[PDB]
Amino acid sequence: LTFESTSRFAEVDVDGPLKLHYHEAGVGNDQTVVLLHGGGPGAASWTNFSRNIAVLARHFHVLAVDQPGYGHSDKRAEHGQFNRYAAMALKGLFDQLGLGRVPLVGNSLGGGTAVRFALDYPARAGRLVLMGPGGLSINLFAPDPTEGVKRLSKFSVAPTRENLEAFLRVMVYDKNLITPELVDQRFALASTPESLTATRAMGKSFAGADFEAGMMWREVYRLRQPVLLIWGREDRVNPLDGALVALKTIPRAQLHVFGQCGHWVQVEKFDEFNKLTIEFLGGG
Amino acid sequence: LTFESTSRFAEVDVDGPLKLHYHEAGVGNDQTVVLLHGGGPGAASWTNFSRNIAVLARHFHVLAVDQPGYGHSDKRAEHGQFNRYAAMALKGLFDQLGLGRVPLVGNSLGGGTAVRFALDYPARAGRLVLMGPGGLSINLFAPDPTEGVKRLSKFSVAPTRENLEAFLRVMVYDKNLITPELVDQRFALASTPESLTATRAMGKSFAGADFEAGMMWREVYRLRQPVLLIWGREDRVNPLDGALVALKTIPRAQLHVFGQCGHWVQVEKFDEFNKLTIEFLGGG
Amino acid sequence: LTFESTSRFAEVDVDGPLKLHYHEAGVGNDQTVVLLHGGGPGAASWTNFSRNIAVLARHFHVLAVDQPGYGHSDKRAEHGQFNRYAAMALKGLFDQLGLGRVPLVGNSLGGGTAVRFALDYPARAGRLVLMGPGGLSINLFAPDPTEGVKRLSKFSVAPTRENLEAFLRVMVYDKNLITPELVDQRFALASTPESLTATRAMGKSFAGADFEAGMMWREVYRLRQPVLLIWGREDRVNPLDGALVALKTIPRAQLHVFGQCGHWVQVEKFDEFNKLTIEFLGGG
Amino acid sequence: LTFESTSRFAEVDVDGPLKLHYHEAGVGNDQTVVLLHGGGPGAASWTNFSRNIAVLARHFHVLAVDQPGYGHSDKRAEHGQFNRYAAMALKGLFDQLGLGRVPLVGNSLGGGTAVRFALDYPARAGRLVLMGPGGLSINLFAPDPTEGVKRLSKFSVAPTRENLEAFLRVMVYDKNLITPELVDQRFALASTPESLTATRAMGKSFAGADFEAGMMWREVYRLRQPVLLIWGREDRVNPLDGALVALKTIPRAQLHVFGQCGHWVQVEKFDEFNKLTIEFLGGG
Repeated sequence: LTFESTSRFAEVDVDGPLKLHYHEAGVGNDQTVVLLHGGGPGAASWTNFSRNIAVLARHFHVLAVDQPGYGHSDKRAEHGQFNRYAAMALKGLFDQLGLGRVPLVGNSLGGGTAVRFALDYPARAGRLVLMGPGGLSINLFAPDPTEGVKRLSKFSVAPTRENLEAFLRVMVYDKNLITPELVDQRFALASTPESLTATRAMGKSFAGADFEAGMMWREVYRLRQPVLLIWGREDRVNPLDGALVALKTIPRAQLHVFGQCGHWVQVEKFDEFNKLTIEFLGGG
Repeated sequence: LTFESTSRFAEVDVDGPLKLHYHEAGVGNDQTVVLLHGGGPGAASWTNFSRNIAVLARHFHVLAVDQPGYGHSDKRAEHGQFNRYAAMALKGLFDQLGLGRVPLVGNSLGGGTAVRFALDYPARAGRLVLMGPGGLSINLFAPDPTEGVKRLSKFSVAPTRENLEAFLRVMVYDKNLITPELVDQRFALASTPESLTATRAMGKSFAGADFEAGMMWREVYRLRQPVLLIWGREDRVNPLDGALVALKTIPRAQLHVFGQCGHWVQVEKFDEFNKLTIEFLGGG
Repeated sequence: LTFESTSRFAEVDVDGPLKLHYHEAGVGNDQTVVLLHGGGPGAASWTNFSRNIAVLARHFHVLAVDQPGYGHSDKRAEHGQFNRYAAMALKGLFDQLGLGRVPLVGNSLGGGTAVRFALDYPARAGRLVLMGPGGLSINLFAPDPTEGVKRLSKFSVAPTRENLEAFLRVMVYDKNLITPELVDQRFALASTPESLTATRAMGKSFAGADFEAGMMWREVYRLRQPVLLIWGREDRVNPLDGALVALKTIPRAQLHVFGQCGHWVQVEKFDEFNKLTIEFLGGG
Repeated sequence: LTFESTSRFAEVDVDGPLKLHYHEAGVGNDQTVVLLHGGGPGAASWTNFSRNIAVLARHFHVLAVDQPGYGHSDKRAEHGQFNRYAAMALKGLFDQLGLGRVPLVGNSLGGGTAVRFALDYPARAGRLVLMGPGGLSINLFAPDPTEGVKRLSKFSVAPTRENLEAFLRVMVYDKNLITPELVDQRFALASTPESLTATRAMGKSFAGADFEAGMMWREVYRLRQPVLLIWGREDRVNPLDGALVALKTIPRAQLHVFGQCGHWVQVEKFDEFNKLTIEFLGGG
């Protein structure tokens, strides 16, 4: 399996034509699962889920979607509440590919998008796996913005290699995962004017009149499906106190917490996450 | 596998001879695991772990021990801090069977015993799996005693079938698990004068000068092994707020929480618990 | 100051005529404050707050209102979501008495009423003091229903003296404040057939399709005034973990917790409660 | 009242002569109270509490002690666990001045000192007021080190004006209280080479084999006096989740949280803090 062999585009109508890049793998398998990546500068599906797609594709028909503003998907300068916008695009894509009810796996921003999809198109989302997700998280103890969110903001105002490395280093518990190569790859994608356009837009997108659509912790008591929340204990972007409203109010919630793990569970605990996800979504 | 085929006794010296009943299964398998049951009136290994022993014995050499005061183990009228007393007996048993370093799985009182064993005989305990455990739990929000602990106390003062059924019903989320048969079986064992002797003794045992040995949440920062905490979200004996000090202070802690699950995870979520335990202890 | 000397009535319109009973004291004091009692059986303004009123009336013009269904207020057999019903009744009373913007003090159900009033009529609510309040409380760790709520439901199905006693005993840390007289007084008021119809009416309302208006933890991020949350550490009805969402999301929140105090803060910490309320509402 | 008019010195014995500087005010007031400042760079009694002292001295005989390593107290290059070292120093001062049992008010490091003093010399500590205290705080949800602790360590490795400014900005909610003057004042006191040796000494002590004496969350169940915990909701050094163990396990605890307040409660909520302290220590 490669970036190139798995690569696909579709066009959907979200207030006009919108190009979506996605990867597709395990076309043999009956059970489709959609993967939505995290929302850090230069993130995309292939790199966010590089320790996961090969393993999951042995069990499931994998659709790993570059959310609008990321990877090879369109990067408009203007859009409404990000997770609602990404959810509309994904819904466009589900209609185009003929999908009915499909489980979703989402990290950080992608977990926000998964939850917003599942609330707006309730019959279309099956079981959710959400790792350190935004939107349904409300940090009952951590003063906002968190150290992770501050570093992301500092990069958007001053997009240097140094500010990106400082942001990546609060993503993980073990700093040695943030290798000179990783930083070079992410910085190369993040620093394009198209990406910085997207990165700005996404910032503004959260502080408007539809901020209510970002407070998904008010709405997840309505989710009827099983939902696996996965968190690193040392997550410094969306800390662990942000799991508590969702775990209480989602009737069929489960929570797994990993000690010695930051915001990137799917990377730092890839094997345990792969096995939780495979088991939770039914072995395929 | 049966109660009778698996049954074993040993004698160990804990301030004088002490008869221990245990079950042994999967004698073919290299990896030994010890199972310690919960501490409710009439609990014993075989019934506490009846949805678990057969599955676990396919992977591991299972030693499911009736703690002192329970099952077919001696029921002395007098003993010190219960978990320390049960830990000394288990340590006696490890020396007798030639065990070195062995993983432990423990529910409620049994989790207390596992943790006290792991602190007092640190080189002798491998990975721990603890479900709704006593001792390391400190209920930061729930006023003590909890509804579960009150019902256990009311039974010890007035040991009727009605008080036992009221206690069993706050053990589980789904009340239909508390069948007329289950109540009859547990009540028959719980109501013997030997058992009520044990049940009284165990009460007194916690409120002495060595109450510090029961506050294991002060000492688990010293545990060096991986530790899987498993909780039901609706546990009304040792509520979920009681997981927080252990999850924070145990360096290699993990936490799994099941929605729609009470104090008896190994029963109400038997399949998910069996698979967590098998995976966490290395597949065997 | 007596029940009779302070006793007042006003007729307001909520789907027709509605008789409201209230107590008035400290007439001529510059600052008016409205007290709203809790939802326990036979609860009323004068029994809930009798001692606190004499003290607050030294500083404030106190209006202590019997909520619809309680004390000498109308006890209809049916109504919508209680807190919006009680808040409309209260709005009627504010309009009739020409009250502008007034601080509100509420215990349990009355705290929810105060909050629903402060969200629906924002310009009419001043500073809020909420003791162990309903509606904006969401027990993130305590399984629902709590011990206190279960003993309230039990009384409501089997309205005996002995079930009322069981309920009152989990309102307080010091069970000696539950005198044979207090039981007799409250049993007398709770067991009249109109009060019984008012508690059967309360049943259907909280269990009915207008439940979202009860979930004010979703809404209190709109409150613009200072809010003082007051909690007994040992509250067994609305436990301390229910404070966390309101404390996080109300911009100008404060929380005060008293050790060795149940749900009835205004009784068990009488002095410290009066002094907090007086200082927080401005000394008068 | 001035630095010079209130300034006092006393020589006490802790592994030899130790010069302690303190401030005294409100001489002749019946009730003595000891204030203990925080551990930030260039922290001292008079800078930490200057405004609060004038107010508390209207009611109390105030002794505001510079802890060893700070202000004008001796700045040794080495010592044991700081809080037991500072508490022994304090015991020396209480013995020299013939103080019996005295209430203590402590911020951050000084709160830990107050607690260690109250556990080791139980008959000499009265009521405690602890603002965002160290030692008895255990951040159950915040990964350690916190943002505040990291900026303190950074200053300590690279003692520039700009690193001190970064530290002070995460002490407060309103970053405008961090004046160019405050920076200049604190940089002046923090950057003297003896203060530098005192912070390098502080390093080795907290990171050394005497760390268990620092973990007072394990011990505060022994405190028999009333304890008032005071917290800024937005505390980025010792965040609000660190209050929970002390609030649960101190029998006569109270907690007060202020919204829109950082770690420096005594500055950012000056009035409400003075009034709580005055009321709680008995009005004087």
